[PDB]
Amino acid sequence: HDSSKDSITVFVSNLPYSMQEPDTKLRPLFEACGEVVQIRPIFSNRGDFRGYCYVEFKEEKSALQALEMDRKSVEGRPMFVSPCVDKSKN
Repeated sequence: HDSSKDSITVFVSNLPYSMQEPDTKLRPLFEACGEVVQIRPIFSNRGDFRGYCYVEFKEEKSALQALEMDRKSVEGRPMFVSPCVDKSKN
């Protein structure tokens, strides 16, 4: 595992499939909170999309505000956002 990317990675789930390109649809949301280096959408699916994607930020600070985006209502459906690494001590 890459610890270097752990502090700048946030996996998202529970997203609608109606969106053709998750890389550009999420951009206005994630970019608006912090710069994104690149998005790696799931394309290995042999049938239907998995509805999940990963986003990497050039700075750790972006990850921090990204947490606040969790539970945000999008298209009438809440978006599940969770940090790569859990924080045992606050």
